Parts: sequence; structure tokens; C-alpha cells
Amino acid sequence: DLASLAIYSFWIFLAGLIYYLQTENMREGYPLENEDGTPAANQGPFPLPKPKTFILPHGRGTLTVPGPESEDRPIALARTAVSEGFPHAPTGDPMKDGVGPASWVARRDLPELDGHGHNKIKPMKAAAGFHVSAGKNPIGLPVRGCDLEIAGKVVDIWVDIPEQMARFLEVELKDGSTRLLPMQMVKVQSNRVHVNALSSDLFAGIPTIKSPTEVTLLEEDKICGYVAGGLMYAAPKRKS
Amino acid sequence: ALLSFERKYRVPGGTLVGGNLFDFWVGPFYVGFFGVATFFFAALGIILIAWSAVLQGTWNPQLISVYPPALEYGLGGAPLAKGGLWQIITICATGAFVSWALREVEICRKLGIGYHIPFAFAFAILAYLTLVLFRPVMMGAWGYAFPYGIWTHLDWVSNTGYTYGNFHYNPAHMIAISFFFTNALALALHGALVLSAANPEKGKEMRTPDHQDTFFRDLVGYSIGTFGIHRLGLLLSLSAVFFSALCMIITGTIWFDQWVDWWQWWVKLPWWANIPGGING
Amino acid sequence: NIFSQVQVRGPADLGMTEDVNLANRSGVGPFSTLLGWFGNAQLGPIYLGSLGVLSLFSGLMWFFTIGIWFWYQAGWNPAVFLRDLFFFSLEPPAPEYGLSFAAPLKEGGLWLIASFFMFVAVWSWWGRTYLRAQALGMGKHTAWAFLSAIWLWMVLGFIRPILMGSWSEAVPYGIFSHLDWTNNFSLVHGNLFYNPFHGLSIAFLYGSALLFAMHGATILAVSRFGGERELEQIADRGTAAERAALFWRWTMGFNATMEGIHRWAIWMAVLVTLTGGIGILLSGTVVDNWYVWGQNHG
Ligand code: BCL
Ligand code: BCL
Ligand SMILES: CC[C@H]1c2cc3[nH]c4c(c3C)C(=O)[C@H](C(=O)OC)c4c3nc(cc4[nH]c(cc(n2)[C@@H]1C)c(C(C)=O)c4C)[C@@H](C)[C@@H]3CCC(=O)OC/C=C(\C)CCC[C@@H](C)CCC[C@H](C)CCCC(C)C
Ligand SMILES: CC[C@H]1c2cc3[nH]c4c(c3C)C(=O)[C@H](C(=O)OC)c4c3nc(cc4[nH]c(cc(n2)[C@@H]1C)c(C(C)=O)c4C)[C@@H](C)[C@@H]3CCC(=O)OC/C=C(\C)CCC[C@H](C)CCC[C@H](C)CCCC(C)C
Ligand SMILES: COC(C)(C)C(=O)C/C=C(\C)CC/C=C(\C)CC/C=C(\C)CCCC/C(C)=C/CC[C@H](C)CC/C=C(\C)CCC=C(C)C
Ligand SMILES: CCCCCCCCCCCC[N+](C)(C)[O-]
Ligand SMILES: CCCCCCCCCCCC[N+](C)(C)[O-]
Ligand SMILES: CCCCCCCCCCCC[N+](C)(C)[O-]
Ligand SMILES: CCCCCCCCCCCC[N+](C)(C)[O-]
Ligand SMILES: [Fe+3]
Repeated sequence: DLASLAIYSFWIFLAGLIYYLQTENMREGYPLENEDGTPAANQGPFPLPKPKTFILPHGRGTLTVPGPESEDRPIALARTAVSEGFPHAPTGDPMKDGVGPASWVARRDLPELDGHGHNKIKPMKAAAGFHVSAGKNPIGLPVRGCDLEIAGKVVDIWVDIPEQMARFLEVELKDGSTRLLPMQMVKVQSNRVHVNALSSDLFAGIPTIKSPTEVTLLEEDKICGYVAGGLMYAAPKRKS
Repeated sequence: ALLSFERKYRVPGGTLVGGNLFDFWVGPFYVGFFGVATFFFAALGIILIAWSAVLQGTWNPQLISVYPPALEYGLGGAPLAKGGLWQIITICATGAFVSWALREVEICRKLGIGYHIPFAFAFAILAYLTLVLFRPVMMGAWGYAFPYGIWTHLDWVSNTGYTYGNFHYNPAHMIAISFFFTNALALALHGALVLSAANPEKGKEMRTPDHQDTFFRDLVGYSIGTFGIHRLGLLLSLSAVFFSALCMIITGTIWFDQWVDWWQWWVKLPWWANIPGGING
Repeated sequence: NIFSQVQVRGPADLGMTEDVNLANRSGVGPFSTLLGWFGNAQLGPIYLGSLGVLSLFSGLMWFFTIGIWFWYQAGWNPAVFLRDLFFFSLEPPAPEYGLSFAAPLKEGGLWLIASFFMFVAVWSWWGRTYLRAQALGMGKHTAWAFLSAIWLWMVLGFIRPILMGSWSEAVPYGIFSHLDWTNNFSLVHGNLFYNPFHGLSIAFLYGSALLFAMHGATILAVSRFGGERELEQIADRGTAAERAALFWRWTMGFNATMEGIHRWAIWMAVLVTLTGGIGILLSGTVVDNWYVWGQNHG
């Protein structure tokens, strides 16, 4: 009957749909590889989808996926076993090298632009008409690392103009240079800003930005990467 | 075996239990100590379930059903064929679930991300525990739990419901449903919003988040934004399930009568209780 | 974390100006600091336009046409009105009138008026979702997603009442009354738990919660690497997208991309009322009792 028809029909629809859904999520990081980077033998039942090309605003070109994949940065890792499936140990300083939970991707070295073609993110000093409207203004508060030692002082807030949001705290270190600190990895308190991931001694290692009034996708990744990695690698310095 | 960008992430560490012992992968999958735990609990449980199936004398999945002990057994142990098997199976499920959560924690650490996912999952686990542990205890027999079978479980739902009248009147049930509906609404929108920006009209440039915020203010005069909608989603979801637990944990424990009748409180407020006319006067 | 720990404000954002008729957009509203915690603090502006007004006017007419009926039931007494608010009900015409538009007002006519108002209200608002997108050059996802919802509503109070031969088969406007109608609709058709569309529909509802839980917690888990900035992540994969995909690959064996995850999303939610609509449509037109149907499959 009709009902039987409809339901049998639907289970068929649903199956080609999953198939669709699945092949679309195969647009990045495919095809699969062996730990040595050579193409892996068994890529699953699903074919790579036919490529699609994105037209990036503000004449920043195009992006076609799937496409040629490459890390475009050295990886300082060495195998710890003779068969597949085991960890790869950092061969240096994982933090300094950017592997592990400290990994960063070679994103473009251009900043994210808003709908108008202006830099999406800005130090608040250069963002005409922005102010802390609620909560504790961090600016001026010392910054404490997981080792409970003071590392610097907030000397500005880098805001996201189109979404009117605090993205990073800029921090002034003992030598007078500054670093950005992701907003999402710090606790703003009444008399201090506490950073659990990094011990005071690692703040200097936080990668620097080439221009003082801009951050690029590459530098966001290298920073967030680094600060995140502290959680696992600063661990010996963290007390509480 | 690895995604084109996976290797630099596959470093040692992050394990909660047992150091480097189980710190490794099997194909795409991460094992970890709890990798093993869940496997063991999952193996055992499925076994017991098959064992129930022979005692039942059917291999047909639409028929197979593992029932809790009958009320006469209260919160004591029961013979295998008479409810023990369900009790173990329930222990094993719990073991599986919790372990699966703790593995999520272990992966979280290795990758250096937040614990929001293990977190949210614990709500699912807590809803399940409400229906097979917290409620039966409080009620006083494993027998109030739902049976493990594809349709028999739908039956428990239907019977348990109709016991208190039309269950629609359970007030926390009303609230819990509003989230389920609301969440789906919001998942519908979020998905649609991002896709429409990433896949504009033919030959046009990828839109921007600014267009996303604009599209919605134009539509309903407000936009929660990108960080917002993700906060929103997590919340509606967790809330739906939170109220779902609540509506059950109260049902049969502190309220055992017809749910519709509980509304008489409102209608019988002394200031309008006796005023004639309307529906109730 | 979940709530903002510092709020920053700037000049009210009047938004992108594509092909949008700026003459129709309103003025910026206030800013809720309250709101500012969960998400955006800025209210407005909003786009009015012809369809917005028609929609918005029919919308109120519907609501009010029901409202006066409730008052008439309450004996115009504000006390009763409050006491009995969820008990009042605007019911469709009796089965006697069939698909007739001649039912007396106290006997079903008022229901038709209200519905007519809702019909126009909803469709115009649909066209509104479409146009608002067109004017910014965006995909029409939202309008199509919306159409799914519309499907179930169309079926409940219009398509099914018409295929059954009478408006009496439609849903009454009322809080407790539309609950009862639902509960009763299942009883009559032999328990909707045997309607496999109903069962499918529940799977996608449950799933929507499962997914929006998964997606939300994930994006929050990696917002420490600017995860929420999904459009740029699509355009240039960040570590965020990577950690996201991998956490999931390592847990359950496969994974999404940032554009990908949102396709899972729109389809999981859209299938709820899509399947739903179908389950209800066959209910009572082709299948009288899902249990009997369940025994044979035919
Ligand atoms: C929480 C609310 C009620 C209840 C009310 C209903 C109602 C009402 C319905 C279901 C439906 C289903 N229920 Mg139930 N269900 C409950 C508790 C459970 C439990 C549990 C351990 O707590 C589980 C595992 C299930 C599982 C299921 C599926 C068989 C089915 C589709 C659900 C779905 O899409 O979810 C979304 C999740 C996903 C898409 C992720 C993938 C889920 C897959 C499908 C899981 C299948 C597991 C199953 C085959 C058993 C495996 C166990 C062993 C390892 C073999 N229910 C409680 C008692 N359930 C629907 C149905 O059609 O089944 C008859 C239906 O109509
Ligand atoms: C006793 C009750 C019966 C039963 C009878 C029914 C009936 C009858 C129906 C459902 C339906 C549904 N049931 Mg059932 N159901 C039962 C038990 C259950 C259980 C359970 C036991 O755990 C669950 C989980 C469900 C779950 C569900 C949903 C999956 C499904 C509706 C999805 C939806 O989101 O629509 C919500 C979305 C809409 C209604 C879309 C409307 C969109 C419109 C356009 C909104 C306009 C707004 C308006 C103009 C006002 C404006 C707003 C103001 C400005 C604020 N049922 C039992 C067996 N169920 C529906 C279905 O699809 O079944 C197959 C349905 O018709
Ligand atoms: C795919 C399935 C899900 C879905 C999707 C969906 N719904 C949608 C969309 C989509 C994709 C839209 O684009 C569209 C939308 O614009 O949302 C922002 C819509 C929408 N879904 C809505 C509601 C809705 N969707 C629902 C369900 C669902 N929608 C599904 C679960 C439900 C239910 C019953 O679960 C409801 C109630 C609307 C918010 C919106 C469609 C708006 C519309 O058509 O308006 C027409 C008429 C008016 C303008 C009426 C206004 C009259 C009011 C002023 C009266 C009430 C006054 C009241 C006392 C006010 C106070 C409220 C307080 C909280 C402050
Ligand atoms: C809290 C909000 C919602 C939510 C969230 C949620 N679910 C989650 C997560 C999150 C955040 C995960 O991270 C985790 C996941 O990895 O998803 C891919 C998970 C998950 N949610 C799942 C299912 C699921 N979630 C559901 C619900 C929900 N999940 C909510 C609505 C439902 C239902 C019925 O609504 C189901 C069916 C899994 C796909 C996955 C967890 C997988 C897992 O725990 O693996 C460990 C266990 C096994 C491999 C099998 C164990 C076998 C048992 C020992 C025996 C079988 C016993 C069982 C009781 C029989 C039941 C029979 C039925 C017919 C009744
Ligand atoms: C404060 O008092 C005043 C008077 C000021 C008020 O305004 C108060 C007002 C309230 C008390 C209002 C309360 C309103 C509610 C309780 C409403 C509840 C509504 C629901 C629960 C609705 C549920 C389901 C509705 C459904 C499925 C409607 C479907 C409608 C349609 C598909 C429309 C079909 C079209 C029809 C039959 C006519 C078509 C005619 C043509 C010519 C095309
Ligand atoms: C996480 C534990 C879940 C267990 C589910 C039910 C187990 C019942 C345990 C009772 C065993 C014996 N008793 C009555 C003497 O306590
Ligand atoms: C978006 C893809 C995920 C879809 C989930 C498919 C599994 C649902 C199984 C429901 C069982 C249903 N049925 C028809 C017997 O009632
Ligand atoms: C519904 C769950 C689907 C998970 C898919 C997992 C893909 C695994 C690919 C094969 C890897 C094989 N193995 C375990 C033999 O090494
Ligand atoms: C109801 C949800 C079911 C999810 C559908 C299962 C998809 C499995 C995809 C496995 C992909 C294998 N691969 C390529 C990663 O090895
Ligand atoms: Fe998202």
C-alpha cells in the first residue's frame, strides 16, 4: 500500500542523503595517509567529492576543496614504536616547535576582515568609540601565571568590532614588550588576571605579532596554539 | 589511517589512568585505559543480552526484551531469568557510559581543548540513570524501570504515561518539550544561516559574519551572534534533557495522581475559585 | 567558559547594505547588557517592508480573534479570564458543515477567520525570510528550512482536514485543548507509536538535541582558538577546525568539516517535521489504525 511505499521510499532517500552528507565532510584532511605521509591504502567506501570553489571577499582569491594538502611547516616528531598507532614524541620543545596540544596551522598571514574590508580585530585604543560597558575592566590589572608569579600587566583589550566582543588581552612584560592573551584562557578577577595554562616564565615565549595594530590568522593560530599547549607542557610549573 | 593534518597531534600524554600503557590508537580510534574499560563493559553486556534472548527463545530483535524484576522483589536482587540479568546489564550499561565519558576527557586533554562535550554528555547519562536507578529506588523497586527492548520500551513509556492520565499535563514535561522544540528550531536556523553565508547566490562572494548578524536583525530585530548561538544550542539541549529528568523523578514519587488534576491548584485560588461562569464555574 | 566576563561596546551597528532598501530598516534599539552576556547586546534595527507589515498585522488579528473569543467565554470577567485561561478554546466547525465556509460564528466560523489570518500571516513571513536573504545575496537555506516546519502546520490544519472532508478534523486554538486533541488523535489512529514516521520523527528530534549538544560544546571547547568564527575557518582551516574534527575522529571513528557539520545540522532538524508531516498525513487518509497496519504492513 501507499504507506508501505512511502516508508520504503524514505529509507532510500535517507541512505543517499547520508552518503551525500558524508562525502561533503571529506573536503578537508583527505585523502588519508600513513604516518610517513604516503597515501594510505584503504580510504573507506566513500569517494572524494567533486571539488567546489569558494570566492573569498575583498579580492582575496578563491579556495578549492578538496585540493592538494600540505602542512607547510616542519613537524618535530619522532616515532616511539615500530608499528602504526602509537604516539610520536616531540624531538625538541613541543611548545617552541608547535606540536601536540601546542600545534598551529599555517593559516594565511593576513588578518580577518569585516564585511567592509577593514581589520575585524583591533586594539581598543584604535577602535573609535569602544569601551568596557560591563564587568571589570582588565586594563591596568597585573597578570598572574599558574606558578602564582606576576608576569605583566594588561595595557589594552583587542576587540572584535563587528561582533563587539573582547578577543584578546594585550599584556606588557617586564622588558617592555607585549603579547596577546586569548580572552578565553584567562580569568579576570577583581584585583588581577589569572592565567592557568602558562607559568610566568613562559609568557616571553608567546609568539609576537609583526605589526602593533593588527593580528593575522597565522599569528592567532601560533598564539592560541602556544597558550593552549601550556595546559599539558607547563604542568610541572603549575602548583595549586 | 591518518587525516592529512593528524600526525602533529598524536603526541603522548593526557591520560587520566595508567600512564603510557594504553596511550595509543587503533585505526582512527583512540583507546586509552577507558578505551579498554568500555570495551569490556560493552562485551559483557551484549553477551548477557544474548543470554536473555535464549531464555526468551527468540533471536528476532523486534521481539527480544530484557525485563527488570517484578515489583515483588522490591530493591533486592532477583534470579537471572527473573530479573537479575537486567540488573547486571544495567550495571554494565552504566559502566559503558561513564567510561565513554572519561575517555572523552582523556582525548580532550591530549588535544588541549575544553571539557564541554564530556560535560554535556553527562546529562544524557543522568537522564538514563534517572529512569533505571534514581526513580526505581525512590519508588522502591527495580520494577519501575523500563525494559531493554525496541518496542517493549515504547510500551513502558505509553503505560507509565497513561498511568497518570494524559501525561501532557505534567508541568515539567511541558517545559522539557518547549526546549526540545526550541532547540530543534535553533539548530534549523543556525545550520541554515552559516550555509547560506558560505554558499551564497551563484557567482557571488562568500558572505561574512556581518551579513549573518544583519540578515537576522532585518528578520526579527536581533542577532545573538556566532558565540551566542553556540552557547544557546548547548544550553537548550542540556535544558531539554534536564527538565525531562525532573518531570520523571517527580512522577510517582511526590505526585502519584492524575497530572491534569494538579492544575486545580491554580483554578481554586480563593480570589476567583467561586466566581461563576467560564469553563470551571 | 559559558558567559562573557567583560563587555565591550561601540557605535550601534547598522549592518551591511547589499541590495537592501535602507529606507525600510528601522532605527537601532537600546542595548541589553543583560543580553550582552549570553550574546549580542544590540537591539535592532529591523526591516519593516510590505510583507513584514501584512504578516505582523495578520499575526495580531489571528491572536486577537482568538483573544475576544476567550473573553466571550470568560463572561467578560477579568478574574475568570485568568482562572480559566488554559481551558478556553476556539474549536473548528462541527463535522456537519464539512469543508463548508458557512458555519455560524459561535459554531466554527470564528475559527475559520482566525485560521485565515494565520495562513496569511505565516506565508507572508515565509516570503519575508526569502526576500531578506535575496537582498543580501545569500543562499536561501533559511526559507527552505522554514518550509519544512510549514509542511507539518500545513498538514495539521489544512491539507488533512481537506483530504478527510471536514474542518472538524483540524486543531482547536487553545492551550489544554490542543494538547487533548493530540493525545486523542493517537488514540483514534491506533497509537501513533506504531506510525513509523512518528518514530522516525522522534529519532530526529532526539537527534537534534544530541547534535546541537555536540556542535555547541565542541565550538565552545575550541573557541580558545577562535572556533566560533566558522566562515573564515571554512575559508582557511585553523587548528580549531582540526582539533574539533580530531576529537571526534578519535572518539567515534569519523568526523565532520566546519561547513560539513552544518549540513548535518540543517538536515537533522529539517527531517523532524518533514517525516512528521508525512506520518500525520497518512494518518486517517490511507491508514486508520497504525497497530493493524503494523501487523500486516499494508
Ligand atoms: C528518553 C525517552 C524514552 C524513550 C522513548 C522513545 C520513543 C518515544 C521513541 C524512541 C525511539 C528509539 N529509542 Mg528510546 N526512549 C528511552 C530510552 C532509550 C535508550 C536508553 C538506553 O536510555 C536508548 C538507547 C533508546 C534508543 C532508541 C532507538 C531504538 C530509537 C531511536 C532513538 C534515536 O534516534 O535517538 C537519537 C540518537 C541517535 C540518532 C544516535 C544513534 C542512535 C542509534 C539509533 C542507537 C540505537 C541503539 C539500539 C539499536 C540498541 C543498541 C544496544 C546494544 C549495544 C545492541 N531509547 C526513554 C525510555 N524512544 C523511537 C523509535 O522509533 O524506536 C522504537 C521512538 O519513537
Ligand atoms: C498522546 C500523544 C501521542 C502523540 C501524538 C502526536 C501527534 C498528534 C503529533 C505528534 C507529533 C510529534 N511527536 Mg508524538 N505523540 C506521543 C508521544 C511522543 C513522545 C514520547 C512519548 O516520548 C515524543 C518524544 C513525541 C514527539 C513528537 C515530535 C517528534 C512530533 C512533532 C515534532 C515537532 O517538533 O513539531 C513542532 C513543530 C510544529 C507544529 C511546526 C509549526 C510551525 C509553525 C509555522 C509555527 C507558527 C507559529 C504561530 C504562527 C504563532 C507564532 C508564535 C508567536 C509569535 C510566539 N511524541 C503519543 C503517542 N505526536 C506530530 C507529528 O509530526 O507526528 C508524526 C503530531 O502531529
Ligand atoms: C524545522 C523544524 C523546526 C522549525 C524551523 C523553523 N521555524 C522557523 C524557521 C525555521 C527554520 C524560520 O525561519 C522562522 C523564523 O523566522 O524564526 C526566527 C520560523 C519560526 N517558527 C516560529 C515558531 C515555532 N516554530 C516551531 C517549530 C519548529 N520550527 C520546528 C521544531 C514551533 C513549535 C510549535 O514547536 C513554534 C511555536 C516563529 C518564531 C517563526 C515564524 C514566525 C511567523 O510566521 O510569524 C507569523 C505571524 C506573526 C508576526 C505573529 C506575531 C503575533 C504575536 C505578537 C503574538 C503573541 C504576543 C505574546 C504574548 C508576546 C510575548 C513573548 C515573551 C517571551 C516576551
Ligand atoms: C544531553 C542532550 C542529548 C545528548 C547529548 C550527547 N549524547 C552523546 C554526547 C552528547 C554531548 C556524546 O559526546 C556521545 C557521543 O559520542 O556522540 C557521538 C553521546 C552519545 N549518545 C548516544 C545515543 C543517544 N543519545 C541520546 C540522547 C541525547 N544525547 C540527548 C537528547 C539518545 C536518545 C535515546 O535520545 C541516544 C540513543 C551514543 C550515540 C553516544 C554515546 C555512545 C556510547 O556510550 O558508547 C558506550 C556504549 C556502547 C558502545 C554500547 C554499550 C552496550 C550496553 C552495555 C548494553 C546495551 C544496553 C542498553 C541499555 C539497551 C537499550 C535498548 C533500547 C532499545 C532501549
Ligand atoms: C489580553 O486579551 C486580548 C484580547 C487583548 C488578547 O489579545 C489575548 C489573546 C489570547 C488569550 C490569545 C491566545 C491564543 C492561543 C492560546 C493560541 C494557541 C494556538 C495553538 C496552540 C495552535 C496550535 C495548532 C494550530 C494549527 C496546526 C493551525 C493550523 C492553521 C492552518 C494550517 C491554517 C489553515 C487555513 C484555514 C482553514 C482557512 C483557509 C482559507 C482560505 C481561503 C485559503
Ligand atoms: C551503577 C550501579 C547500577 C546498578 C543497577 C541495579 C543493581 C542492583 C544492586 C542490588 C544488589 C543487591 N542488594 C539488594 C543486596 O543490594
Ligand atoms: C541524520 C542521519 C541520522 C538518522 C538516524 C537514523 C536512525 C534512526 C532509527 C529509528 C528507528 C525507526 N523506525 C522506523 C523503526 O521506527
Ligand atoms: C557508526 C560508526 C562508524 C565508525 C566508522 C569507523 C571507520 C573505521 C575505518 C576502518 C579501520 C579499521 N580497523 C579497526 C580494522 O583497523
Ligand atoms: C546515524 C548516524 C550514523 C553515522 C553514519 C556513519 C558514517 C561512517 C563514515 C565512516 C567514514 C570512514 N573513514 C573514511 C573515516 O574512514
Ligand atoms: Fe556552528
